[PDB]
Amino acid sequence: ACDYTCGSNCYSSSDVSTAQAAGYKLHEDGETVGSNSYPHKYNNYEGFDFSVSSPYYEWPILSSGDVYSGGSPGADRVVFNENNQLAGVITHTGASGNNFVECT
Ligand SMILES: Nc1nc2c(ncn2[C@@H]2O[C@H](CO)[C@@H](OP(=O)(O)O)[C@H]2O)c(=O)[nH]1
Ligand SMILES: [Ca+2]
Repeated sequence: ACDYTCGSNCYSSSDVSTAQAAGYKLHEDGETVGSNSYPHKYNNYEGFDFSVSSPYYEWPILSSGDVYSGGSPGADRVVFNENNQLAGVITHTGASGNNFVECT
């Protein structure tokens, strides 16, 4: 069973932890990857009720199992905060335009 389901993409807690770790490291070092500069601030315009405090940062999680290193980020993201706490897993899949919905 999937711990997080984003559309047809299936993720386990291990997938999420691995992606989060890579993203948080880049954030700590003040570096970015990709044309859209990840990780970067996630403003939460959607208004999700996260259990952890802001600021939030978004980092792509890939269905391939690889850690994001550039190119297309796909539709899925892991959102973490300043204390490397997981806020949640979100996706563009099933959402209008460039909005997000939570992965179930
Ligand atoms: N939908 C949405 N996009 C946000 C939010 N905060 C920042 N963004 C950015 O606005 C764009 C929405 O797809 C993305 O930028 P990017 O295209 O540079 O990756 C996304 O990172 C937010 O809370 N909601
Ligand atoms: Ca996996």
